[PDB]
Parts: sequence; structure tokens; C-alpha cells
Amino acid sequence: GKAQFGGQRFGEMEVWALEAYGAAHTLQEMLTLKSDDIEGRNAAYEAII
Amino acid sequence: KKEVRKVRIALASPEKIRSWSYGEVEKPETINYRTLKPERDGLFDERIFGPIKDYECACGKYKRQRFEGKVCERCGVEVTKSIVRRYRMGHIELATPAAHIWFVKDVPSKIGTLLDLSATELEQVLYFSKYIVLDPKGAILNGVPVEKRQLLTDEEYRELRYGKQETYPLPPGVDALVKDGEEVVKGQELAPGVVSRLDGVALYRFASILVVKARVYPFEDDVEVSTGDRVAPGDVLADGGKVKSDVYGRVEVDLVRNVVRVVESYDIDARMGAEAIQQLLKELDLEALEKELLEEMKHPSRARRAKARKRLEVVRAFLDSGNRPEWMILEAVPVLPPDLRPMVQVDGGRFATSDLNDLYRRLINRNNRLKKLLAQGAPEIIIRNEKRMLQEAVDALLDNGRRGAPVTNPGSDRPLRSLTDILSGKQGRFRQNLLGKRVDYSGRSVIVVGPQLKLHQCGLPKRMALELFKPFLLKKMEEKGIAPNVKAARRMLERQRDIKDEVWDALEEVIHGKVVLLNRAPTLHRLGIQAFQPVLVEGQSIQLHPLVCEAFNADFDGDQMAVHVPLSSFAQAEARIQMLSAHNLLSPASGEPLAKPSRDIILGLYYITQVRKEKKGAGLEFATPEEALAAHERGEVALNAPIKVAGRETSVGRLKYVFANPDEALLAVAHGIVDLQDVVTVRYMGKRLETSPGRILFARIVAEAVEDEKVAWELIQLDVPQEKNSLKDLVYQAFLRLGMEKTARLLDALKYYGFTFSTTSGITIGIDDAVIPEEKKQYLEEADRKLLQIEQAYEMGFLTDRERYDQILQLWTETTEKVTQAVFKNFEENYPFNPLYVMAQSGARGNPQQIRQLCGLRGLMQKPSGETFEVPVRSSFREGLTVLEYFISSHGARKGGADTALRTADSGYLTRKLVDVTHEIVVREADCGTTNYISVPLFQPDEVTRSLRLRKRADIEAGLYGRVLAREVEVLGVRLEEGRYLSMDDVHLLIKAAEAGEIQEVPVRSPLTCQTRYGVCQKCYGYDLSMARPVSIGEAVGIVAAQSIGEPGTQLGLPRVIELFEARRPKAKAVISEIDGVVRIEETEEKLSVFVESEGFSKEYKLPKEARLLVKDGDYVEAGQPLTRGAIDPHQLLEAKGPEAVERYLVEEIQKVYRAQGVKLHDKHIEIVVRQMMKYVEVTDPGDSRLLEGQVLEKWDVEALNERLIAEGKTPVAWKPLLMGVTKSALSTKSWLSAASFQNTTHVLTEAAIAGKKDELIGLKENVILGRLIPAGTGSDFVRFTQVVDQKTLKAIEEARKEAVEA
Amino acid sequence: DQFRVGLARLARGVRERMLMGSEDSLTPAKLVNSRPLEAAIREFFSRSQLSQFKDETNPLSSLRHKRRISALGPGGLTRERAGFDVRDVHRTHYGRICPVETPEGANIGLITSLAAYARVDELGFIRTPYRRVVGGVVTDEVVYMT
DNA sequence: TATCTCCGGGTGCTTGTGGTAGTGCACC
RNA sequence: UACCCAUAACCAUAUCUCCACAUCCACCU
DNA sequence: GGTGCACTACCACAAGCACCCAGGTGGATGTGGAGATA
Ligand SMILES: [Mg+2]
Ligand SMILES: [Zn+2]
Repeated sequence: GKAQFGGQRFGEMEVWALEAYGAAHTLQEMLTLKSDDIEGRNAAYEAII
Repeated sequence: KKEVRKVRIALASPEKIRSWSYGEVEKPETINYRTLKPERDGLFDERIFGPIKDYECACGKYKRQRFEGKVCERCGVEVTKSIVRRYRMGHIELATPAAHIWFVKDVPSKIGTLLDLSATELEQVLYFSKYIVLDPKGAILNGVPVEKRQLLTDEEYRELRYGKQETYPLPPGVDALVKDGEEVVKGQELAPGVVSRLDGVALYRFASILVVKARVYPFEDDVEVSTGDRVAPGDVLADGGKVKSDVYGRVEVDLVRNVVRVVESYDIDARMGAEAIQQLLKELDLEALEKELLEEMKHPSRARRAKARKRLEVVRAFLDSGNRPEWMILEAVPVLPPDLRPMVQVDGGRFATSDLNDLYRRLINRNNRLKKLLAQGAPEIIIRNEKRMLQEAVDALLDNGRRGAPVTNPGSDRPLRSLTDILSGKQGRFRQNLLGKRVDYSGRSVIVVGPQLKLHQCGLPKRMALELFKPFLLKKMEEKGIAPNVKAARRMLERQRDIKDEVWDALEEVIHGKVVLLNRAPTLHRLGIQAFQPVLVEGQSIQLHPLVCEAFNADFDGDQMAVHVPLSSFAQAEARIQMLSAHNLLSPASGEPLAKPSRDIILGLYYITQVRKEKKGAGLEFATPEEALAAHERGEVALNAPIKVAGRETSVGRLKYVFANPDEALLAVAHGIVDLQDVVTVRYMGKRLETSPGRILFARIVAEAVEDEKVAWELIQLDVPQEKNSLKDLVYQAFLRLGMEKTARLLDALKYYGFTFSTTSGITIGIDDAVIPEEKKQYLEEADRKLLQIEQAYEMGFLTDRERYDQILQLWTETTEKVTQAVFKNFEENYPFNPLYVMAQSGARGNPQQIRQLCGLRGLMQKPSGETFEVPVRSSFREGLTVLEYFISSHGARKGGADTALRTADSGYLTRKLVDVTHEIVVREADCGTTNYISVPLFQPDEVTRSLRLRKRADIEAGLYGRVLAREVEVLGVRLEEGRYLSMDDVHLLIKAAEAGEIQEVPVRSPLTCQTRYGVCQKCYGYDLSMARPVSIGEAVGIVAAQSIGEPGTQLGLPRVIELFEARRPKAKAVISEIDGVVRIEETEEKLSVFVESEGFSKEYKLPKEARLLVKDGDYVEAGQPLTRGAIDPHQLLEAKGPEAVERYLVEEIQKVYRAQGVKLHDKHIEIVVRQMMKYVEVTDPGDSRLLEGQVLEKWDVEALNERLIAEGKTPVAWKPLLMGVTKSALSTKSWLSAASFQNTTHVLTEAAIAGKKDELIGLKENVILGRLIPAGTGSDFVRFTQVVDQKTLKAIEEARKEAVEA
Repeated sequence: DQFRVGLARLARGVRERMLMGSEDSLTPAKLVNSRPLEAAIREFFSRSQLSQFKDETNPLSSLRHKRRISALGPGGLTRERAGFDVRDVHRTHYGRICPVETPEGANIGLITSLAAYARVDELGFIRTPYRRVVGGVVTDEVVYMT
């Protein structure tokens, strides 16, 4: 918000469309690696660095 | 290390709660304002939930990494983060039991059904108010027989508890006439003025009288029963066998008169509230109740056995699931970890707190007050009151609103937020963790058109792209020497004053092959997410390729889009291969392309491939005379005949100019000799054509975008203007015959040339372009005259108000169409190149209604009541509307706005219902051994009362295209082998054959008959995709089906779709027949009586005045035939005809409304949702379970297979197929995660907690909830793991294989 | 109305204050305290629904925001959930309520603005001006109808 | 004086309850 | 046991602060 | 042994009640308070 913009809502309709394709890991990364898994996101940031 | 496979939900025992928690909380003291540290044992205590600090303990002696595990010297804290306070849990040991509110207030009262207790009043009144239940002893009589579990008020209870007691003060110093053991009746004069009330014994004191309905017994020997004991008849009281008890009651011995008084109150159970319930649940045994319910169900008729089984299922669930119902009510209440309800300071020391903290504080206060009160003394009424407050506090904590509305401090009338509030609701825990509302590498911005881009690309602002790829940027520029380390690089990028061109070089380096997902906020279908190749641009907006302007519902009136950046290489491959917009050109709802040329490109191509014609004022006869060439060339030299003339056989243009090659023709066009709209003779690859150079250029464009030219020539129609339908067909054919790459290149070339020729062609809208035909003028006059006649027809009284209204409506609606036809006749006759007419003829913009409004008149205008006004609108927007007419049209404008704002909501709800009910269906399968099919008809059974005619081409295409042949068919000398997918060519051939009149029904495979357990097989599903090829195994058909159903709903009638998907009883139900027979119509004036006459019986149906039937007397009638006109209840139809008939009826009825709006939707999706909608059967002949219970058809199939053949015992589990609405099917599912996530978490969770529901992780919603890999898509086992090795290592491993066979 | 609610609160307060009061020479101080009425007025002007932030993007915006008529309000009158029956215009809006000014979105038809020549006379009764027509002459006399 | 402590509207659903006719006990 | 025999103690591993909710006004479907 | 009578199980109707009323984005402003005791 005031400090940083914040992310974008990915809702369910976007989730429904994403799983409507064969996309499987995309949804997994976008639900855990990029959103919620604190250890996961820290490890991902360190690895990509 | 093991993977999660199942999730079990069950009740929690009190010892379970004790095991979970680490310590108990006693103080309702969160945190002092002064001491920012945790206050006490309260809701945020440190040593009860773990340290609040980061890494140090309270003291910090043994903390270091050599010796962190060694117990601390002055302390005892193991090194850990604050995350312990996220997970470590507390508990509260209530001094008094309480019941979970869910099990006592749910619509099926689990407590109220496990015990023979009335839910609405009995359970609460015993559980809150002062009412008493009692098991052991009830044989005491109060004019009422024995009691076993009867509920009696505490007044009459307390009475029967200690006899029948009355006390009367007596004046001291006055010896009343009643002695110590005197029996007294009503009316007996106890004193000069005292009278008793009832038959009993009066006890005398010096100074009191005690009237007890008890029995006195004198005795003169030792006592056998002392004071206090309660006795049964025949038991020795005193003096041995001389005195024995006569009734139930308590014994009191008074040696002053040496007498035993026996009251009539025996020792009986006395209990209130939760403890009582606990006692009941403690003394209840499940097996005996199960057997008793079995006998009470098997013998009697259906009504009682209904509730018998309704409670027997609950009892069986308890017995078979483990957890016993004793801990169904809770003794120790768990306490959530502090970080899940943190008190966070806002500003100025004030702390914002979650209401959970307040609820726990109130509960702690009530519990401590109870403990103190019970410790000190027991004023009974006060004790009961404080028990009630404690109970209400616990109930409020579990959830608020079910009993009153406990609220925050008065002055803020916001009801508190409880656990159930957090779970359920439109925005609860489920509806935000199912969603992942927040993602890291995302952005959003306004979108602008990107026409310079190819279809597989999109423009990305350099600043936001730089921000998005920040870790990639850091690594890539660390690969070079721009910065030494990551911190220096981040600080260099942390301010834009330190940017360098080397930085942008690195940014271009990073994204060379990467893709990003562009997203639009209302994601109606699968195409709302599309991958793209980013191209760095200088600017703020996102550049978007215009051709996806319809894939998204994205215009450029200011709407924004979001962008996401996938990270893993595996996800990059997913997006680039199967989400890239170049690979997704055809709808999943039908084979119609979505990458079709849009409005402007269509306009340009229509302009470039149009032929003009003006006039022929000369003798057009030209076929005959060969002198006519020279003579008519002279005529064109003069003004006798125009160049683009309407000659008899040929125009002078074809005679004058002839071109050797298309290049020569276009070169001569460049010199302004001939316009692109002029037909001329051109020698193409092998033939001479009379075509315009514009059409030749169009053909050359198509042939150059592709490689070969013969294919391009054979896949176009160069004899007609390129209207949007022609372009759509062209794109579809090119996709079919060429593939992906060439279709994309063709689209790019078409877009580019359409833009260029639209620009240079110069189509503009001027006010004079909206020409008003003069003929409509006299039409109005005529209509006006007619109206006058109709009006005088009313003034003579020949017509009613309704009759006049209908006549006027008919007249105006006819003259409107007359005027519109006249307008298009004018346009085609006079001004072929009018921008409005040109836009209407092509698919660019506009409709005949809109053009009529612009130039003609918008006659009929709707009233808010839904009807239409009597006076129409004479003027059009070319002219000026009167103030009154504008005010009238405002009605419809507001109606449209509100209808959008509400029907969008309704359609979204419908789509959510669909996607839930269908999310389990994904094609993982072998070809199921289905020796079954569906016969798609080709003829409409009834367009007239009795007539057969071929169905429309659109319906047949939407029913047959992409289906699989059930069995071999040969119709026109062509052998359509069984198992051959039906392409467009096959469907057109079948339609032509049916037109010739050879076959009427096509046997095809369908999901409706698929025998796959969960999902459908590849064959039974079909052939339609974004591609043409048959479906790949492992892609979610259910979700795409639901999205395809729901997407057109926003742009739409709909309540009919609702009442069809949700199996309901239509108000306008049509009377149907259930038995074969003949029709006997009797025209009784009271109510028309139609008799279905059979050999042994006659059914009689009464039809009111409004019951407009559609059958004739004496007609033969079958089961399920609609006798009257109106909607048909699907349930009675299923009862009459059967499953297949109702399925066909549902599919056709749903398709009817979608067609009525012009939407093209395939029937695979409706079939899929219908199959999921009636996958349930209710067993009638019992097997190893109760009868009147409904569950999965597949499970009963498996059980029957096991019972009859696999195991011995020929017990037929005879069922009936049950049809229920979409909602009930979605709710009642084997998995509880989805059902809890869908509609009502409370009831679903309660049901799934009564019996331990081990939720299997099938279906996509559960795997999304837990966050694990989806079973569908790439997660399907058929392709889940696929070993990959190169050829050289293959040769190495295979050499190891051949030498593995030694010697 | 908010003032009189606060005033009634103050009246109950002074009733109690007299109730436990003993002597009589206490008129100004021991009777009336300003906290209730002042707090009520401040709350109405700050946290009410209809006292909303001014839209001063341009003079026209401010004028329209100042002459906007809302159907919802304190809460017991109409709410956002269900109003579909009344969102549509009426035959009487002619000359009193603009049938076009309504804002698109959820608050459609609920929020509107009165016409230019509209005038509330004394009690929320919008009066449209009309010229008196006597026989065949149109008089300059202008009279306001409800 | 400063701080600590009492002060729905609409739909479908379920259930219920009186009604209503099949069938069990008494006049033919 | 004392030569062997008797030994156990001291320091370096990080994504967070607040953003909650309510009310209101707008924008895009 | 069979019909008049009473009865009780079953269906249509009326009332009480829980639950619906789409997705995302930006901005703005509001927050334990009165009495009582020390
Ligand atoms: Mg837009
Ligand atoms: Zn199949």
C-alpha cells in the first residue's frame, strides 16, 4: 500500500483459467512459491540470485 | 518426508485438547500499555506460546551455535523464531462442561437426533434454562406414569425431589390443636382459625406446623433405617420385620415421639445443561441403539422409517468412524496461537486487536467468576444464572449470531467476529486461501494497441519490466562486472538516478526467451490468461496486439491488465508451449476461431475486395456482336457507357484492359489507371478471370503469407466480398490444412494489410451519410391513417383496451420492419459505398436495428413494467428527438444499466456453481468398454403440430462436430468406419445425406454414457479443442466445460437456465402422461378432463381455462409425452420415462435459450455437467446398507459387481436413478474439502466431523487448497513422469544392456 | 434531527442529575453538560453516511456533488442490497429529477440529481416552473407546481 | 488531576397439521 | 592410587515494521 | 356376516427459518467512552 504497491489478486476465475490449460506447476508456484510459502519464497529468491 | 495423501477430520477428545496445548491460561490480561511485553498468563503469554523475541531467550547464556541445544544456564529456551507463537496452542479448563454450538444448532441437530430430544425447544431449554432430564428412576407418580428420559420443569421437579412439602409458621406460646403425628385433610380446623390444604401429616413444634404428604409410623424398638436413607416398599424400616417400607421415599426418624416419617420422593437424577447431556452421552451405547433402529426401520411403513434411518445413519457414522460421542461436547476449550489474533499497536500506544482476543477475554472472565463463585458458596439461582452466562460465552466464542448478537462494547454496534465468521462467508479463510489473493512478481497497467507487434508478442514498459525481473537482472549483471556483489547491484538499482545503458542491455539479455502472462480482471473463460513474449518499450502503457481484443473482452477505453512472471523453467515451458497466444487460435466452446480479424481489419478487407456497379444506359447486348467491342469501346470513349458498366455478358472494363500477371495488374493500379474495386480480365496461374485487382491482391496476400500458392488458391473464394464470415471460414480452413505457424503468419499478414488499406481507403462518418429514405415518409402517413382507423374502431366500442393495445403494437412492429427493409433497399440501390451500409454488410460494426435507429426510426420503446408504449418514436438520431421522446427512451437506458449490474452478478453465481459441480472431471482414462451411445437426431420432431423437418445446420454442427462414431455407418456410398472422429467435412456430408433422405439419427459416443470412474474417456469425450486433433489424455474437461457454459451468460432467459440446471418445479408446469394409451378429451366446462385410457385403467387429468393443451382427441399417447403446453418438471419426467429421456430433454432445453441469443455452444459441455448432475442413485432393495439413502451411481455399480459375481451372495442392490439440482450434487460429494469450500462450511464440516471423512486428493479443488500438484494437466499420471535421455547416453545405456547379457 | 436526538440525550442526563440532586441553586453547572449534544453533532458531521468527502476536481464537479440527491442514507430507509423496483425512473421525474444524471455502477438509479429549474419549496417537494396558459395567450406568469 | 474501572426480500426447504380415505372393530 | 592409571569445559547463521476493519466516492467489465 | 362410524395415516397448504445478492484496482477519512475514585 503506502510503502509498496502490493501484489495483484489472482482470485479464482484466474485460477480456473490457469488450471483449464494443462498448466500444473505454474499454479503450484504461483500459489506457494510466489505467494505464501515463506521458506519457499526465501529459498527461491536466494536460488534465483 | 512422506507425501500427503489423505486429510482426516474428526472430533477432538478432551485429552486431545490437553495434548495439543502447552499450558493453560488464567488471566484475561492481554498486554499492559506500559509494559509492551506480554503481560501475564493471559492470551499472549511468552512461556505458554513461545518467545516473542527473535532469537535470544530471556537471559541468553547458552544460546550460541556451539551450545544452542545445551540447556540454557539461567534459562530453558531452545533457539527458535517467533513462529512457535504462530503454531503453539493454548487451552482453557472449564469447571463446567459445554457443548459445541454446531452440534446443537445445526438444522439436523446431531445431539437432537442421536438422543430422542426435540432440537428447537427441548435441547436448548434443558441446555440453557433450568430444566431437568433424568434416566435412572421415574417410577414416582405425579398423576403421570413412570419416567425414563422425560423432560419436566424444575418447579414440579424440585417439588417431587423432596416430597410434597408445605410449612406454616405458628404463633409462639400457643399450643395448636394439631399434634406431632396428626393426619390432616383439607378443611380440618387446625386451630381457632387455621386450616390446611391437602391430605397429609402435620408436624407440630412448640412454634411451627409442617404439612407433608408423607406417611408416619410409630415404633418402639431399634431403628433399621437411619435418617437420610431413601427406601423402597417391603424394605425393613425399623423394629425389624414389624415395620417395613410401603412406598418409594426417604426416611426421617424422630426419637422425640419415636416415629419414622417416610416421604414419597425416591432418589432420582437431577441435572441441568451440558453436564446432563454428557451423562446421557456417557450412558449411551451405540450398538444396541443401532440394532433397535434396524428393527424399528425394517418392520413399519415408510413414514416412521424415514426418521428411523435419518438417525440410524448418524448412529452408524459414529459407530464406524471411531470417535465416540461422549466428547461430542467439549470440556477444555482450545486457545488459538497469539499470532493468529495479534494485538498490534496502531498509533499513540493504542492497540488494534482481533475480536478473538475479546472473546477469549470474556470467556476467561466468566470461567474465573464461576470458579470463585462455586468455591465460596452456592446460591442456587445465582449459580444457575452464572452457568447460563458461561454457556452463552462459550457459544458466542464458537460463533456469534445463532443466539442473540453479542457485540463489541456498546457504542460500536458491530457484532463480534468469531471462528465460524472467519471460516465461512463470502470472504472467509476458505475464500482467500483457495484464491491466493496476493502474488509477488506481478504488475498492472493501462493497455494500448500494439499494431506493430506480431501475434506472439506484447509490449512491456521498461521500468515495470525492470522491476519485475529484479532478481534475474541482479544475477545477469553479476555475470558481468557492472557491480561486484548483490548488495551493490541492488543499491545501484534502488535509485533510478544510477541507471546505465549497460543495465538495459542486461535487461534485454534476461528476457530473450522468457514469457509473461497477461491477465484481465473478469476472467470469464480460459482465454483470459495468455502468455506473451515481452518486448521492452519506452513508455507507460502496455502494448497489446489488436487481434486478442476479443479473446479478452478488452477494449481500449481505459481498462487495465495485469502481468505475471513465471519463474521455474518448467513453468516457462508450460506457458510458452500451451498458453502462448499463437498456439490458441480456436475457441474451446466451439471450433470458431477467436484470433479472427477484428472490426477495422474486416472493414479494410471488405473495402479492398468489393466490386462496384453504377448504370447501363446503352444497349448492353454484347455476347452476339464482335463489332460491339469497337463500338462500345468508342461508347466508353464518349460518355455512353461507364467503365464499370452492367453490360449483358461483360463490362467494358474486361474488354478494355487485360493483364498478363497479377504483378502487371497491380503495377498498372499503382499508376492510377484502375481502382481496386474495378473488375478486369487477369491471367492467373492457369486461367483467365474477370476479377478486381483488389481480389487478386487479396489472393496474393493469402498466397504469400503461406508458402504454397495452389493451396492458397484452393482455400479461398475470390468471387465475393470478404465479409467476416468468409474471413472466419478462411482462418479455420487454413488452420485445418496448414497448422499453427502458417495460420499465425496468415493472421499477421491479414492484420497488417487490412490496417494499411483501411487507412489509405478513407472511410469516414458524416452526418449526411445517415441518409433518410423519403419512402418511409409516406409509410408513416399510411400507418398514421391505419392508426386513425383503429382509433375510430375503438370509439365505436368494437374493441377492448387490450384488443386496441395489441392491434397498435402489431401495426407498429410491422411498419418498423417495413421501414428497415426499405432503408436497406435504398442503400443497396443508391449508395453501395456508404460507411454505415458498408459497416453493416461486413462484420465491422452495427446491426440493422442500430442503422434503423440512426436513419429510420426507433419505433417501439419499452415501459418499466416490461410492456411497450402505445405511441412510438417517429424521429431518428439523424433528426432531433423531442424532449418527451428522450425522456421515454431513458426508461430503456436505465433498464439496460440495471439489468447489466444485476444479471452479471447472477451469471457469475451460476458459473461458480457449474465450476464446482464439474471440477472433478478430467480425462484420465483408457478407452472405456462402452457398448453404448446416443442417437443425435437430425429432424425437429415438432415445428408444426405434426411435421418433421431437418434441423438447422448450426444445431447439427454443434451436436455432431468432434464426436466419435458409435458404430459404422454408410449413407452415400461412403463407409464411415466405427470410431472415426467427425470433422466438419463429415458433418456436412451427413447433413447433405439427410437432405437426400437416407438417415435421420446418428449414433455417436458421448460423456453421457462413458463408463470411466472419475472423468470421461478420450473416445467418449471427443475431438474439439483449441486444436482440431483428438483430445490429449489428461486435460480438465470439467472446468473448461463450466467456463464455456458460463461465459455467454454475462452477455445475455437466464433464469430459465437457472431453473434447468438447478432441477426445480417450474410454475408453468405442463401436464404429461406416464402410461401408454389413448387420449379421450372431454370438454366439460368446469375443467377440461383428458383421460389416458388403457386396457385396465384410465388416468384423468383436469385442465383449467389457461391450460392450453396441444393434443387432439383419439391420439395415441406414450409415457412422458407433454399433454399440455408449458415447461416440464424433470423429476416427474424421470419417474415416467427414464434417465436418457430426461438427459436429452435437459440438453435440448438448455441449448434452446443459448441458441435464441445467437450464442454458438457445443453440447459436450452441457452433457458433461448433466452427467455430473445425476450421478446419484437411491437404493430400494437393501444390500448391506439402509434403503432410502442416495449416493454415487458408480459406487453402487461396484458394490453390485462385488456382491453378485466377485463375492458369493446374489443380493440385488436395486436402486433408482435420482435427479437433483446442480447445487445438491455439488454439496453432497465424497470429498469434504470442496463441499466445505463451496456453499455452507458449517453444515458440511459438522457432517464430515461426525464421521471421519478421509478426503482423497482427487479433484482439482482439493489439490489447489492444499497447494499440491494438480492431478490434471501436466500432473496426470499418464504424462506425470517421462524419462528423458539423449541418443548418445541412450547408446551407452543400451550398450550396458547388451553387455548385461554376459558372454 | 441529529441535534434533537442529542438534545433528548441531554434531557435524560439532566433528569438524572436532578434526580440525585438535593438543593436547587445549581442551575447552570449541576444540570447541563455539553458532552452528549456536542458528541452527537460531531459524530453526525464526521462519521455519517451522507456527510461525504467533497469532490473538488473542478467547479462543475463540486456543484454537481452539492446538488446530488441520494435515496440511501441513515440505513433504515434504503440500503445497497435490494432496490431494483425503485431504481427505474418514474413518470413524475419529468422536470424534477434528471433521468440521465445517475451514476453507472451499483448506485444506479439510487443516486441522482435534481433538474436545473427544480426547486424544493419548504419540505422536500420539488416544484417545476410552468407558464400559465389562458385561452390562446402564454403569460409571463411563472408558477411552481408539485 | 491522572489513571483505572463499569457502560430483510425472495426461494427453496423443512416441518407440521389438519384433512381424507383405507381398514380395523361393532350393528345388520 | 602416584609413572600408566585421573580428563571435560570456553566463541561465528538474518526478509521484516506497519498495513486491520468500517463507511463513502469513483474507474473497468 | 356385511355397511355406518370413528380413526388414523397421508398430502396440500401455511408458517418459521437459514441462506443467496460477481471479479479486481485506486483514492480518501474514521477508532472504549462516561462515571467514579484517588
Ligand atoms: Mg474497457
Ligand atoms: Zn467412455
